[PDB]
Amino acid sequence: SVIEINDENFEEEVLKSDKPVLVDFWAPWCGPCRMIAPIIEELAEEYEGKVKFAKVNVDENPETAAKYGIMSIPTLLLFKNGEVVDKLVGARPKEALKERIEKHL
Repeated sequence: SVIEINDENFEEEVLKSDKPVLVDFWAPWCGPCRMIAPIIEELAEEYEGKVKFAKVNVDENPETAAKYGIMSIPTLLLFKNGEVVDKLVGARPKEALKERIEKHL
């Protein structure tokens, strides 16, 4: 399943994760975020146990946004071993995200 994370637990849950983490930076007012949400849901089921999926609401988490220069949403950062290993700005199809995830497995 998808997890909601925030300024407080980001380090432990994302940077210290023992598997790849896809982090979806979103906000309630962003239409396209709502468009990719069911996609993020589909992927989390397909990759249960292999990849971790997280959401950060940028309206409540300025520090985490700033720390990665998030200025537009949606933005999807893929992390592995504490490092950002891919970055997608803008809504994208399931297949576009699957491809980037697959590259890092």
